[PDB]
Amino acid sequence: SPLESLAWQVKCLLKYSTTWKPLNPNSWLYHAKLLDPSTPVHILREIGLRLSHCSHCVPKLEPIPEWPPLASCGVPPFQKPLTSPSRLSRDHATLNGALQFATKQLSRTLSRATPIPECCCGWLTKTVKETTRTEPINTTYSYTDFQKAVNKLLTASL
Amino acid sequence: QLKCCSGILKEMFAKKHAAYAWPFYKPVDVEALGLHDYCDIIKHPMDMSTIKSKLEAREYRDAQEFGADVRLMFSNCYKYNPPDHEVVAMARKLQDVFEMRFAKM
Amino acid sequence: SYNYVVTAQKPTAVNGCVTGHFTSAEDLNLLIAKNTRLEIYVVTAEGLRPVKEVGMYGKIAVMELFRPKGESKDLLFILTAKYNACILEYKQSGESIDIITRAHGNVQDRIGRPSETGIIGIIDPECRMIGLRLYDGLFKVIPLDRDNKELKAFNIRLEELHVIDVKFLYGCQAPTICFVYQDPQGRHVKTYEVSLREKEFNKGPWKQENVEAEASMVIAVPEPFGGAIIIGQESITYHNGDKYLAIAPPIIKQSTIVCHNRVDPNGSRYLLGDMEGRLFMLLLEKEEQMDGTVTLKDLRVELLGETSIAECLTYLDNGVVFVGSRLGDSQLVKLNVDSNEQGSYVVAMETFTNLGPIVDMCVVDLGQGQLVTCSGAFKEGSLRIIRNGKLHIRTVPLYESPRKICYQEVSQCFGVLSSRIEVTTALRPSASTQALSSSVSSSEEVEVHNLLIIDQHTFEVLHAHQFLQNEYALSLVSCKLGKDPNTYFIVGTAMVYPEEAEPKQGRIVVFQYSDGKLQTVAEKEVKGAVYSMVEFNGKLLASINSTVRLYEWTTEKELRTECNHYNNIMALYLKTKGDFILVGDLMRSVLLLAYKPMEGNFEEIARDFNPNWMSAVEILDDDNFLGAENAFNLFVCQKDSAATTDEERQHLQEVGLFHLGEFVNVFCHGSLVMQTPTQGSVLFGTVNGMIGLVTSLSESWYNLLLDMQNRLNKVIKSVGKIEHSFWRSFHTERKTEPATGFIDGDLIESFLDISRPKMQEVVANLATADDLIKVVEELTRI
Amino acid sequence: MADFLKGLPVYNKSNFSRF
Ligand SMILES: *CCS(=O)(=O)Nc1ccc(C2=N[C@@H](CC(=O)OC(C)(C)C)c3nnc(C)n3-c3sc(C)c(C)c32)cc1
Ligand SMILES: [Zn+2]
Repeated sequence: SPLESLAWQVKCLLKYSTTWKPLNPNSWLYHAKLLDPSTPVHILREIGLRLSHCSHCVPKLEPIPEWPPLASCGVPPFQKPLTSPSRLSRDHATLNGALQFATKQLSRTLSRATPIPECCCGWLTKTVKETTRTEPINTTYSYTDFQKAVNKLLTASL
Repeated sequence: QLKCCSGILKEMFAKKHAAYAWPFYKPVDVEALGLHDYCDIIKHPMDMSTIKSKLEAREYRDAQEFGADVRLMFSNCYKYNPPDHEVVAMARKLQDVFEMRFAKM
Repeated sequence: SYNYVVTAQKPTAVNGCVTGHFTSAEDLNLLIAKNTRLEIYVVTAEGLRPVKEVGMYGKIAVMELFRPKGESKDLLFILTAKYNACILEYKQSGESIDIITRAHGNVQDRIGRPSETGIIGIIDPECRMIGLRLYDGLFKVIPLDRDNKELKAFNIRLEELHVIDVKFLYGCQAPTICFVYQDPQGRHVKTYEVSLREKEFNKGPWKQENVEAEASMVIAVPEPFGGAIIIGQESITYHNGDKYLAIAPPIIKQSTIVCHNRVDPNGSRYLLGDMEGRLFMLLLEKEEQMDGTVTLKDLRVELLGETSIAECLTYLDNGVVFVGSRLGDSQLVKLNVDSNEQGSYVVAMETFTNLGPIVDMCVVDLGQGQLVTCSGAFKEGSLRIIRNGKLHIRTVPLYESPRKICYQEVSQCFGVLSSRIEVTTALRPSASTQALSSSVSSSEEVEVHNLLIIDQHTFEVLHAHQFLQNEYALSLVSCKLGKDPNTYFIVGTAMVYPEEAEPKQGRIVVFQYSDGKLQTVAEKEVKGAVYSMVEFNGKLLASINSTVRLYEWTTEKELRTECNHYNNIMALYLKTKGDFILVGDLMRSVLLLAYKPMEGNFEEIARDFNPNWMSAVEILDDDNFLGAENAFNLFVCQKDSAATTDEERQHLQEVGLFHLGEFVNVFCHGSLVMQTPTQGSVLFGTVNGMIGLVTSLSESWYNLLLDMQNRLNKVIKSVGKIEHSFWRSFHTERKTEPATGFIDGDLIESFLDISRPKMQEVVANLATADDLIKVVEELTRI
Repeated sequence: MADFLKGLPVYNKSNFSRF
């Protein structure tokens, strides 16, 4: 798909960036199956959410939690919970329906989790906009523009 | 004569080679590609678009001056980048066409 | 931002209860811990007499009575969730009641991983020390003496990192702990001795023994028996060294026992509450040997009957048992030797209202606002109608879990999402199974989800629609869509399978309830869980997994997709105002979207990029966005007005922070008072049944009330000597900052109750006291 | 009937008598 090709292109250039800060490959988001690393398009998603960012443009981004807190999933990082399933269900029964559903899903998915072993923003913006051969040289793009363009592309393509 | 030179340059712009020719189509922008070293390690910058503009300016005296600029482009790439790198291998690939069709000039 | 937060309804869920002699040597006292509240009752001929109710600047996690040698009456130990430890004494000097802070301190550690099973606080039977299990691998010992006024504790390294439950054993020459822990070899029970002078652990009286896989509770038995009773899932065991005595009664297999209480002072009888609400009595049979020693012969469990789902139990006196519930109403019950002819020996004496958990609520006008909340869970689940009087509450029991509520004024009915547990066969009759008219959707324990149409007047289940197998109903809205004059009940659902991480299926089902009948008007198949739905300018705004989709209602009475937004992890919450949409994420805090009518698509405005585990979101106004997260904190985000660059303009700035101490489940626009220093009114309902109100103040009002906060903090004495600034400080396991842009309305309101000399001291060199009394009264009337 | 509920502890027999 064209979106997959653009994602591949973006990944293959960011693999050279020393200022790029990708999301941790052992993030709970991969473990919870909320991001799919099988298909390259995940990078674009991570760009859209500022889960992967350029440190040159955004030097002071707040860190992304590695594992959800106990209230959020009821599962210690990559460990089976000590608390009995009945007790966890009773605790989750106190949550609003959307949060209850999310928490039960996260518990169920992160119970089976296993650990994963461990600035070109202007040109990436032009690549995502598909305007590498048309934009003037004077045009300058930061990570903000790259994020906006990635979000627009995902909206159009997903 | 330079009509032939233009024909090789168009055959390098041609869509068959663009899978490997695309980095050379325009000057290496330094603010966009984060390459805050080009101006120091490379002194005179050349690209296929500049070569095309110089053909349009008829600034070349002969096919060897065109050869000189297109060589200064490939040289600039072969130099600024580590060997085994991708742009050095799509460079090696693009020089191939240039030579195979220039050798027949 | 400038916000004012005030409690309208104090938390009602009971988190702890103890009995002892705290107010006097002769009084029999019941102490109840409801989150931030501590209530003291005297057991009398007429029942429970409340003598003092106190508020603490913390979330009570440990509450234990102990009597040191030389003390005429019991002292209290309280630990908060923010690790504020205090040894308190009840002091009475004639019509004046004071909770004296004998000792106070903070026992948090700079480094430490909080334990999964939570904070455990135990006291030595001889009151030699207080033990605290706070972190993995650390047992904190606070020596008890008159000179340790600062609670100078010391840590002992605990080899067992995964400790489930720990107690101090009786009849030991040295302070001894017995605890159940988990290792790769299963769950075991172990004992240690504590040496204060050596500051270390020594070998326990009896070596370790393997226990049940789900062994969860430790009960230290008094003399004459000694030893411990381990309670798990399908067995109850007794260990006292060479004495091992296990039983596996089938009656306890059906539900997990969650709480215990010792009835007899000698430990021959225990109360056990399970998750289904069943009350059992554990009986330990005595055997007086000819050697002169008393041993245990057999364990017996008898089904006493049914109570409210018990968080904690406590035998008071004369067969009366207090049952403290967080999932339902608490109750005083009576144990009788003779059954009620129904096989039940338990008879309920009194009910204490609990609103928790408030999973959803709404404000209706049945010009006076009333709150209707989905309270409780399982057999305790109900609807609660709260109105101003102080608060008057009517309970409509459902006997199943309510999940969502929406009012349909044109139909004079409420739509309520409900769930019941079936084994299919229902475990008990409930609202969904006893509807006047019922229908089923066309095209172990299981959750069966229903939409209940409930009369506004009689609060009777008029209709119940049973959704598909494996279908969970998440979102509900009552609205009119497009050009269709009919008002619909719209339900978002999700098919749930263990094979799937994210739901690959879900439905938007549009029903019409008319002429006392329910018909399915339309069904749309989506590719995920419909978490939230909002009526958006005649269109249907829904959140499906990680997407926010705006649908239009066509003339053919079917939903057609207008636009999509994909930049989310898990869009759980949606609120709208005008053309603005507040999208609450699972972890990515709040995002502001603007629908563009001229382009027919969404536009991202600004996202709060501080990771917040959102539980509820609300829009205060076009600029201010209020959110609550799972660490009991409220925040207010603004669009950066001083933003000069695009990057700055993409950021929502957290301008207000406040530690509430409550887990907010729902925000709603509305007031309980009849239709002022403050503008706006947002009610919030929380897990513990606490209901609060957030309003907005100007710069001058906020400044004045913050100065008053400082003066009151200087003047007002805190129970446990906890600083108000420390308590209200925004706090997660990652980040801690002082509260900003939030006025603690409870603190300000407390100014009216202090003595007039204290009032004059507070307002000195501010301004007479009368003007500020008028100010605080105006604040109260909101 | 329930011989195991016969002797429940009494701290003060007046307690809960006038409930
Ligand atoms: C990832 C796509 S790829 O086609 O597989 N490989 C690829 C193509 C072109 C380049 C370019 N490299 C730069 C020097 C460099 O390594 O730049 C960064 C990648 C930004 C670190 C280069 N040297 N000489 C020339 C003409 N280039 C250009 S111009 C241009 C546009 C690009 C992408 C390159 C790297 C990998
Ligand atoms: Zn950048």
